[PDB]
Amino acid sequence: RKAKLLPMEEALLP
Amino acid sequence: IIERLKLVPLNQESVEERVAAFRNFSDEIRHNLSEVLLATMNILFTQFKRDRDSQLRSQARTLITFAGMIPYRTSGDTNARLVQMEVLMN
Amino acid sequence: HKKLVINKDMRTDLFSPPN
Amino acid sequence: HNIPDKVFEHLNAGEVFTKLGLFAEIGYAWASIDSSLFLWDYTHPNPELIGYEEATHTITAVALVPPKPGVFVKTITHVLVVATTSEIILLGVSATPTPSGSKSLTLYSTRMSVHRGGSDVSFIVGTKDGRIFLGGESDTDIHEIFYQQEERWFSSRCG
Amino acid sequence: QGTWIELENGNRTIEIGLTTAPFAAAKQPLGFGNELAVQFDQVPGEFAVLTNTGVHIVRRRRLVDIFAKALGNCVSASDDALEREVRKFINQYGRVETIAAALAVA
Amino acid sequence: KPANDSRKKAFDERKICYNLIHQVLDKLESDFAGEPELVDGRPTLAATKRMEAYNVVNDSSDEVFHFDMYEWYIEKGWTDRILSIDSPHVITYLQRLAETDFRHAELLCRFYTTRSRFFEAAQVQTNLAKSDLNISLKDRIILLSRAKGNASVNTIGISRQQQQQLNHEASELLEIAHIQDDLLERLVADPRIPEERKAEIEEFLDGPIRTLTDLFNDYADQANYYDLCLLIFHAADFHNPRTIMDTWNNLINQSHFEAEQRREYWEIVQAGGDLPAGVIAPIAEPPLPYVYVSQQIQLIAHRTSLDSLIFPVNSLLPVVCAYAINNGQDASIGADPCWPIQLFLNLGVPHALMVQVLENVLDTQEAPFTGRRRKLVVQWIAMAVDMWVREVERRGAMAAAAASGASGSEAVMGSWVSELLGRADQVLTQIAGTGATLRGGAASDAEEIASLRRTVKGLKRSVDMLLGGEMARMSFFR
Amino acid sequence: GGVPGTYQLVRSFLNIKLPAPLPGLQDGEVEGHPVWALIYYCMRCGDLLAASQVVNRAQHQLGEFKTWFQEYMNSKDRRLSPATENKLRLHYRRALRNNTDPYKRAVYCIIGRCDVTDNQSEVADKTEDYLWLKLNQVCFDPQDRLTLSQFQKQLLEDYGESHFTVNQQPFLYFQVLFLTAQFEAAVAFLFRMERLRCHAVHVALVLF
Repeated sequence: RKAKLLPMEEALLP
Repeated sequence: IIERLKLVPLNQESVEERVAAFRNFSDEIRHNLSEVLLATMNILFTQFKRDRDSQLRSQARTLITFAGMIPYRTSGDTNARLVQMEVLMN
Repeated sequence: HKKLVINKDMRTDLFSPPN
Repeated sequence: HNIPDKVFEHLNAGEVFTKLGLFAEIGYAWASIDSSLFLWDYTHPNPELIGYEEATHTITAVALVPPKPGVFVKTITHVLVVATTSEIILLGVSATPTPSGSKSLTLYSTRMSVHRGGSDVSFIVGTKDGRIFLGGESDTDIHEIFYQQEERWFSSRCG
Repeated sequence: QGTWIELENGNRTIEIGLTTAPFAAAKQPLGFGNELAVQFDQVPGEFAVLTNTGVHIVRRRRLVDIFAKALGNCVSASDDALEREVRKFINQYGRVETIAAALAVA
Repeated sequence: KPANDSRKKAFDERKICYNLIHQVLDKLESDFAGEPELVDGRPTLAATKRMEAYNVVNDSSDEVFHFDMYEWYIEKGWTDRILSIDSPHVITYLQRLAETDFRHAELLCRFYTTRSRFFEAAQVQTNLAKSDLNISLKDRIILLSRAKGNASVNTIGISRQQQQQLNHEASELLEIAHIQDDLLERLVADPRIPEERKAEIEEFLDGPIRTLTDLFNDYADQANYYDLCLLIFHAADFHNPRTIMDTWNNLINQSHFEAEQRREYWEIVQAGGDLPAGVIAPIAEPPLPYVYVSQQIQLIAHRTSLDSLIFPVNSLLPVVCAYAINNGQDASIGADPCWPIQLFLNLGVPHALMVQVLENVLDTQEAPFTGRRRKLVVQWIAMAVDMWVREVERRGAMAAAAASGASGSEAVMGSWVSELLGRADQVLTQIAGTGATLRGGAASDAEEIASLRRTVKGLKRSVDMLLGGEMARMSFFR
Repeated sequence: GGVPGTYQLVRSFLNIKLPAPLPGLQDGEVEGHPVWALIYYCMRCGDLLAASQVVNRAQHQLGEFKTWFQEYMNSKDRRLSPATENKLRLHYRRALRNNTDPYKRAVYCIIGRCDVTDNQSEVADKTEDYLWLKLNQVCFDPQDRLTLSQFQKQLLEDYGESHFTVNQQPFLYFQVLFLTAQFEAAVAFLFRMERLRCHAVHVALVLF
């Protein structure tokens, strides 16, 4: 299963 | 199943009452007492080869004393086989 | 283990030689 | 802890290049097969494979480094650096511990990447402060990857 | 103190990494390497040995681990069998460290 | 045997004697290899020396000796004689050495089983399978499989609850173990996996059984083995419809591309061309993509038994139907346009649930099921209801023979099925109309649709008759 | 040419040893041979499967014998259940004690281990056919019953060497003693033949 890559928006602040 | 019927005693305390009951049970039942004791013994016999050991040993004894006090069909061959199967347990 | 834990954050690149 | 059978299937399905490595800090191992990467928790008795196959060219190095402070959300515990023959790719990582005692690993995209150039990348190391240094088997040069949160008209997010 | 750990035929070692927190008994060189002092403050170091067939976990053994294991072999022996094993520890670690290990195991 | 102790010397001086005893017995069977145990009836001289020797052995009261002999019998492989001792002494000796070696544990378990102590054997085998001893995955699979069997049968003196709990732990661990074994095998054999990695995979998977999380993340998902991912979601009671369907979608697409590729290679062989370097030709027409896809669905279905959460028919049937349309897996290539429906019916999906879903597909007009392609949706419904009718008719005949009156669970037909066929006729009337006024010229499917109408009417008739009382009078003679 | 199947061999064996049809046979034929002859010589060769195939092609003719035979082939130690064993024996004893089909007689009391006194001399004319006929009739724990101890003792005590060595063929008696577990008798006996001393000493060593 290809790993779900959550978005940049959550990753980097602010 | 055989335990429910309370036909063959398995604890020494029940021997007195079970022995008295045999006297007034239909001869169609007393006839098959020989095969019942052996099957029940062979049942305990098999379960032994698989505390619990004391419990089976105690029940083994019970069947013998019952059969000893009961005059029934083929009591000769049956009472002997019952005693042998109890010796192998120990 | 019969309990699954997905963790795409820090894996090991299956398509590369090792460091 | 044996390598999962699915990794053996991929490894023996390798056309040109394969590689194994360790993320001992978080109890994870990884295997790269050509342009594909697979991570898994080796402490788990029947692990699931975290697959990452976005890469277009052969992977030549992989490493898990600390993040640059004040860049990512606090829940991002590490940065995953994936070097290929064409580019280096940064992925956000969150290795949060689980009730069983083995980190739960989830990956985040970053839009942070740079073209490799002419020098092979076979070694990646990270500093306490998140600095990323690169080297390889082409020469003795040492490169560094910079990255920042803000996009600028005169400067990219990753250099 | 050294030892040889054998890997089976076909095991090619690839990488070895620390799985526990970095060791440190002090914050400066003097005192830094005192394994004895931290026997009960931080778990023994463990190391993941990655091969082409799997990951092997290697664990550092402390004095108390050695002392307990050695005594476990003296359970079935004489009064003089313990004294002999204990004298090995005294000759290496000194009497205080050895008796402190016995207290800890106890 | 505490090292540093000074009884070792005493033990060594006995071991030198015991070894020499091994040589004697060894040379005995050697000297008399081929010699008969009986000649003309009575025993030979070679036989009597065998008995006289082995007598001295069984006549001993040296205990360290008998321990050394049990170990020796095990070594030489003589399960013949050791399992035939009888004595508990050997059982008690094994009970200490069991949690230590696989070979010894197997002997212990063999003793228990012949004594109808199946539960105790299942306990030893299970613990061994969970242990950190050096045991291969396949051996752990055998241990669990045996424990499962032994815990599923009665053992006297032990409660049903205690048996079931063990039988259940063995069943779960065995399921996970088989998954792990499928992975390992596939990964090692995979041409697209670098050798360097395979050795690493073999190290972490050919040992103690791993958690389902690891198997998924570190292996099954990395290598895109979606079928095994699905089996893992099943074994984990994974409640997540969206991920499950995403995995189904990836499995279908992956399989389609692979079938397409194989048919291409074949077409090149039958045309004279050369295949890519290192491509084993196909000496025979491989299956069309929809045939290989449905093969994948069957293999999984049989492995999980349809009662799983990885077979939400309300989501999975529309997706497969979607695939059929969007990839021309229909009459154009010689396939049965109803193949998706056939697939799930044979698989054992109840007829009522099928029609129920198909209704939802027709009402919502989603994804590709729109415009005049609803012609196809109507055809599937016609085929499903037709099979349902046939089923009801046979179950009626069935219950007239073997007599009685019953019918639980099975959904039973309502007026809703009749209404559904009415709407289906309307949809067809609408599609035909739209088709007659298309830009460029009328549609070519005029009679095709006229036929479907007749079929649908026929079915509404039948269904109307059943609903109207012919279903309560099925066990009656006409 | 290839060893043919035990069925086709037996069929190609009946052709020779009975060229013309015996008028006393029963239950018709099967592919040109009496059904009971095929069953006997198939059991004699030891291929019960080949014999059961013969039964399957004569289901209508053989009556209830099918369910009985199918049990014999299943049950180990070549013995039937006491209940079913009783059903067939009484039937045979009822009106088939003297049937004009000797092969029918033989099969029935080979399956039921009955009529131990009747040596079925019509079909078992050789010595090995007798041994085999009886070892299929011995029993283990009162009337119409024979045990190995009785049979082994009955043979040499009543019919000693004299009976089995009149044809001046020594091995015939040896096989009788050896195939009945009387190894010491056979060894001493064969050890007296001055031409077979070597062989009797060694068969003693093997047993030793």
